[PDB]
Amino acid sequence: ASCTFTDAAAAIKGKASCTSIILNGIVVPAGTTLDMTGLKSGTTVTFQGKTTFGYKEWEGPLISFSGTNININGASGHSIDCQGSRWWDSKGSNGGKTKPKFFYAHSLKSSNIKGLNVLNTPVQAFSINSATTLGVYDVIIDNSAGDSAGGHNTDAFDVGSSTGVYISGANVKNQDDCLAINSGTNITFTGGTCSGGHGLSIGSVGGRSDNTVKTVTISNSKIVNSDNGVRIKTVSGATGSVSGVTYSGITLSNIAKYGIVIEQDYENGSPTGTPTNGVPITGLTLSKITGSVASSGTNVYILCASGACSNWKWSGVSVTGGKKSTKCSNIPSGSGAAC
Ligand SMILES: *[C@@H]1O[C@H](CO)[C@@H](O[C@@H]2O[C@H](CO)[C@@H](O[C@@H]3O[C@H](CO[C@H]4O[C@H](CO[C@H]5O[C@H](CO)[C@@H](O)[C@H](O)[C@@H]5O)[C@@H](O)[C@H](O)[C@@H]4O)[C@@H](O)[C@H](O[C@H]4O[C@H](CO)[C@@H](O)[C@H](O)[C@@H]4O)[C@@H]3O)[C@H](O)[C@H]2NC(C)=O)[C@H](O)[C@H]1NC(C)=O
Repeated sequence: ASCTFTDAAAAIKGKASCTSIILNGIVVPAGTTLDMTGLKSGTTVTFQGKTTFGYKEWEGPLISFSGTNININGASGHSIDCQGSRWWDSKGSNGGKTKPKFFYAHSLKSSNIKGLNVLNTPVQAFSINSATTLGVYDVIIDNSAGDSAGGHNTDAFDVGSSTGVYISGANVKNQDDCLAINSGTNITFTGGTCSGGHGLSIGSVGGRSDNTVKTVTISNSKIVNSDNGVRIKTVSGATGSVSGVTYSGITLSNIAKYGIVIEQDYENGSPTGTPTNGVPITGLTLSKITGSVASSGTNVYILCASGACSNWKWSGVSVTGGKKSTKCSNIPSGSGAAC
């Protein structure tokens, strides 16, 4: 590589002069970002050894990348260990200590992240925002320690205001969404394994600067020991759009709350029981969605406002083991969808 750094400030000072960078065993000073924004176009950046971070109660990000034609890779043996248990307090980003976001994959164009091995994020892991064609391959996010040490709001991939995001072969163990797409166009999640969290989610959609989800493929993935399997949420009273979404080849195991949940009634982060019509869900395909829900959970819950869900196609959906909801509303007729 042009440049190998074991020091965070040296790396930040020198980055734009390096065509290839190795970040080797960096201890990132407490309360600071490993700031890899503004890279020279075409730069490759490789993590080696164990990256760690000083402790401070602050908002992060711990790491930040931006640029065009950037490749962000992990070397054999590397890890990025945030030692999140230092912050974890069962309250996540909703109270207790101020806890830093981990990785800002922001303003990355025609770029790729491959093979990053991430452990113990304080709260959310990857924030993907203002990205234009970004591959995210074979990323491992292991927040399993958080199950018994107070992990909360440890989402793996949060996506907004982005296009052409392609997440492939992710392996996630956490306590919140495996995926949350709040907005974006041409977003893929495929070949993934999601354990311990809240499933593969669209939304909540609405009430943000960007409320459009269009052309999404979430496929060939396993969801295990999670609250939800397939999830789409839209915000009560909001305007937006969820269209051209396909979930296919999704296996579910021991889902606690909902195998499939689609509801248009989110207000301040909680369902109201009353759906609203300003964020229509159209062109929704579910194909080959199979598996088990806990007896105390619910197989399928569809809570559409009148006229607000249409052009759905569901086939090979076999979700069993939980209760059958008596509360579903306005399911697209003839779609094959059923609670
Ligand atoms: C919706 O989102 C998706 C996901 O982001 C968008 O799909 C992505 O689009 C981008 C372009 O914007 C693609 O990047 C390009 O990929 C081209 C093809 O790459 C692959 O093929 C290469 C060649 O394959 C063969 O050769 C190799 C040996 O060379 C063999 O080993 C192999 O078996 C094949 O026989 C592979 O080498 C490579 O690893 C990929 O598998 C590239 O050719 C292209 O590179 C061009 O530009 C580069 C400058 O950045 C330059 O270096 C190159 O020379 C070349 O000019 C570029 O990387 C993504 O691959 C693609 N991702 C996926 C998953 O599809 C999609 O476009 C978007 N939809 C819309 C409507 O926008």
